[PDB]
Amino acid sequence: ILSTASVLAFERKLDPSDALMSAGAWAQRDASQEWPAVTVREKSVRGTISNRLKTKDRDPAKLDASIQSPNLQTVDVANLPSDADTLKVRFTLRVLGGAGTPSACNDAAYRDKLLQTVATYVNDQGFAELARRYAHNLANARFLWRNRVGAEAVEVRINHIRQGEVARAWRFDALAIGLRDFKADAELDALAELIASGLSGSGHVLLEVVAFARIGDGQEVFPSQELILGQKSKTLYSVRDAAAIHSQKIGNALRTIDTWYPDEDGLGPIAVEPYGSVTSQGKAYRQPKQKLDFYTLLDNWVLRDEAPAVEQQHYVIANLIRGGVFGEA
Amino acid sequence: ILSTASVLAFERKLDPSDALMSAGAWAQRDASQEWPAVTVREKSVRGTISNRLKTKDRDPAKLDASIQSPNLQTVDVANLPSDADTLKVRFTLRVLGGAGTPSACNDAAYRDKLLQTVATYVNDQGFAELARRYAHNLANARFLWRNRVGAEAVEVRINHIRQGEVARAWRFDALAIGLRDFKADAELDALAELIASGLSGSGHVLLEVVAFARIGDGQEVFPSQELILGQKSKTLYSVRDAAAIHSQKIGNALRTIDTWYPDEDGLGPIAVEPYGSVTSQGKAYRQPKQKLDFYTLLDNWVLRDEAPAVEQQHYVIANLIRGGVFGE
Amino acid sequence: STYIIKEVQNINSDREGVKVETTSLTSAKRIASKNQFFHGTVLRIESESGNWLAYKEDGKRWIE
Amino acid sequence: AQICDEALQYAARLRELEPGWSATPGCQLHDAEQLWLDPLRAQTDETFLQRRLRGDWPAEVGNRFANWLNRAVSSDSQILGSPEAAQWSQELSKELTMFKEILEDERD
Repeated sequence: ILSTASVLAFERKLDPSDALMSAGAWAQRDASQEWPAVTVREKSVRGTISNRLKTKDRDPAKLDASIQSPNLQTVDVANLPSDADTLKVRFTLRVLGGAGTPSACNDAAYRDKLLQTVATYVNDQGFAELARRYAHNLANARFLWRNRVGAEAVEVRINHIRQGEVARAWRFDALAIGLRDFKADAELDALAELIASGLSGSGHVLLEVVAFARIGDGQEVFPSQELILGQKSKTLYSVRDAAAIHSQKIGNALRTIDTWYPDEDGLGPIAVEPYGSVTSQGKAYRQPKQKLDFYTLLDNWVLRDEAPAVEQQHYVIANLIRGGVFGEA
Repeated sequence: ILSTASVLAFERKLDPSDALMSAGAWAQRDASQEWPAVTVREKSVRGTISNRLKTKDRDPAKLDASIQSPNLQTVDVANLPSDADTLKVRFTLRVLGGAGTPSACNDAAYRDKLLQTVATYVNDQGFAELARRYAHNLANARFLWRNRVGAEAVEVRINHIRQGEVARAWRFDALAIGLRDFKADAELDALAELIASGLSGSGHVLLEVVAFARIGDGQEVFPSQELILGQKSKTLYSVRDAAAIHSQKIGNALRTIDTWYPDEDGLGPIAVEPYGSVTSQGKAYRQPKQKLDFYTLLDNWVLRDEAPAVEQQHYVIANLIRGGVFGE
Repeated sequence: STYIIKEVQNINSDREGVKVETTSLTSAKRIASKNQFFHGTVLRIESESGNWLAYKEDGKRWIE
Repeated sequence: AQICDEALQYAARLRELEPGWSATPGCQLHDAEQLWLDPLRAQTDETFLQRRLRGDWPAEVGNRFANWLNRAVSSDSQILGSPEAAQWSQELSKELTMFKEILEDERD
């Protein structure tokens, strides 16, 4: 029967580090060192009643009463230095490898079957497709959620550090590269090959990504808001008195490769997550009712050895690469 | 039938940045750069009790007691340098675009219907009306709340930054431009066209607004007070040892265009806000009992496809541009 | 009795919950167990306010 | 009444247990509280400590207590125009009057 092990875990791969931020002049972009970080600050904000009230209270007096006593609230905002028109973001990326290698498995038969299926898939076709998809996300600024929107010029520089020095540099353009379309390029192919090798375990791979986006003088950046609990209801993530973006928040966008979602109605690339859940869209594609579900596909391809379509196999390999907890009680 | 989404949010558009302030002489207006900044300072202010007495008038003996115990208080004030008669305010403005594009929606049908209605409205008539209204606010000094009152000469300069270089400059006069009346001008039309294009997504748009108001030597500016949260009852907002104005406080004045409120327009422009609330007036125009409410108008124009008057449609588009949280 | 039923991975979390409006706690507990939407989640029952009424781990019995 | 009673007992036990309190941080809103428990003038101190406290009556303690209770106990905005709000304000005023009167004789 080879029942799935009640306890299954897969260590995540492609785990990047924190992303520091700084400001500077687009001209000095060639020389970007010693730039002061953006420090978070607090500013008083006088709110109002913008919430949608129910139909129970329609008396106009109640509304005027609320305006008498305003709602005082404190928030945190981060703005570029007095004289700075370009924002800089620096984050590293590592490739561990052994995606299919399970971290912990209760039954040996299941682990052996999984390793066999993974080796078979790799032999039939390599991870070059996933590596190429990840290369586009790393090249473009898709990792940014709101900083990219409304940008004049975005320039990404992906370096390669092997022994601690700059081995091979790469420079791309996020704006020129299509957001919803993937195009082939010599540099993209080289990067995809390097990522595939690292994942296969041919050697250590470290890539330092640095992006420069033109926003404007004195503009306000949108860092990752922290969790709270005039009481401050908005806390911006800051490390070493410097603004930054969460590691998981970056790794989530970076893995927005999956584009075979059943909806196929203009949504475009969707982050690889079980059940195709989307917070912004509020809809979870690839529901369990359909055979395209990740759990159903893996269970079938393991117990019945039913190899699904190349698209489903790619999605399943992406999920295994991302890692997680599977099985049941 | 079609129901609304319990979670609806629209990212704000036309989001400006902080406004730095400096002091200089009208003669040196050309040398705008290198003007020193205004540093906030603290001063002891002693005052008596001027609060209105309670309903029960007390004996006069207690009143004299208060005088023997004055209330010591410390506040913060900002004054121009020893020799400076002109104040300068510099702030940038960006146009993101995609106002109608919803940031997040639970139901796809609702999002598609909203995008369809927005495209239909744009095809029928463009945002040129909203862009023209915003152009007047940017041209005039409406952004200043108290600094403008009692000014000799106010000169606004709205530049256009393209790929880092100044593309097109503009120079207007807030005093010459009517505060309660909107008049047409070639420059205003050009600015409105540029704003409409930016909002439509024809390209990046950055406008640096710099105002110079003649107040007087050693005058006292009125920056935005911060929350008290050193026995300081009044704290002035200051960044990098320089006074400034809140982003929202600037965007509210820059967005004080809506004038079709149900009232007879006895007052000046009112910023687009839900329930037409007004802090200074203490009242809320466009009460929910009427049908002109933003929520009611959008619900009708979405579920029943009832297109309201051009004025209501303009107000609804302005609200969507401003952005916010709707639904539940 | 309004009871808020919430689900979270670890007992320490802040996730919204459904209002059962049941007569007694035992009813809310039986309803949460019968309608449990996940295997490894930790059921957390709380009153209308922020006070935690009780919690139950995936592999453990109800606790208060 | 029980709230004012339990409150006065805390100040009484504090003054009856602590020999005194010197300068402390956060004196912006805590200045009125320090005047509730008044230690004796030190032998090595000056004569300007009691002189300034003698001509000053503790009147901010009542406001700080009223605001503290208002923030501690929750109320409804729509109920401000109801009959319950009137009795609540009347009770709070009656309690604040006796509370301020109790401290008025303390300095005097």
